[PDB]
Amino acid sequence: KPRVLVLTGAGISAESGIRTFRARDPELVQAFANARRRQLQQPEIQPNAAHLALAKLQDALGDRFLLVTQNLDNLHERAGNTNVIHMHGELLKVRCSQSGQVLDWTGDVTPEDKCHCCQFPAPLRPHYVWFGEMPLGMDEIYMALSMADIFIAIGTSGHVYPAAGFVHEAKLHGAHTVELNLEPSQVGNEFAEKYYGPASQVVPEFVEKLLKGLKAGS
Amino acid sequence: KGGAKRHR
Ligand SMILES: [Zn+2]
Repeated sequence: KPRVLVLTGAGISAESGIRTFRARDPELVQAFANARRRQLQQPEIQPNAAHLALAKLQDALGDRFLLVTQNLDNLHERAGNTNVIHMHGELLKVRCSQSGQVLDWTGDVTPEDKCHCCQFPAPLRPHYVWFGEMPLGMDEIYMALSMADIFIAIGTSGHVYPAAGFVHEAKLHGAHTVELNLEPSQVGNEFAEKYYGPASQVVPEFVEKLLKGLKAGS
Repeated sequence: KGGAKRHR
C-alpha cells in the first residue's frame, strides 16, 4: 500500500505539557537542558492521543511508514513508534565529544560526566542540534521523501529549515501533502489538504480517515 | 535542500 512519511514538531507535544526548547552561556544552557530532560522522567508527563494515533498508524503500515520529528522528547517512542528519526536529536541522549558515539542518558549532565567509549573517558556533549548546527538523519529523510505517497506535517510552524522545506520536496516527488496544526503554519498554503485544531482531536480523526481509506484498520 | 538548522 502507499508509503507514508510523517513530520512532527512541537505542537504535537504541547498538550502533554512539553514547551518549546529555548524559544549562549554554557552553565545556564546546561541547566535548562537538564530541567527539560528531568521533565521527561515525571510520571505526569505522558504521550497524548495524537502520539498514540501515530503509533496505531505505524502498526497498520509497517515498513511503509516513517516518522521524522523535530522534537527532543521521547513521547513518540513511549506511544509505541519505532525507528523514529530525531532530526534535531534527543534530550535523553548525549554524545561523546571525541568518538561521536551516542549514549542513552537520563540524569543531569555535568562537566564531571564522561564517556565510556574511549580509551580515556572524554567529555559528553548534547545530542540535540541547536540552530546553526547540522541536522541528523538527512540522507534517510530525503530518500524517504523521494518515495513518499503521502507527507503529513503535524504541529510544525514552518519557520525552521530544513524541516520547513520538506513539504516542497514532497510536492516535487508527487506526494499528497497534509498539514495538521493548531493554526496555519508559515507554509500552510503549500499543503493540499489541511485540518486545524488541537492535535489530540485533529490527529486521531485524520488517522482514522486515512486508515479507512487505506482499508487498513481502525 | 539540506543546510544547517536555521530560522526562516
Ligand atoms: Zn568516548
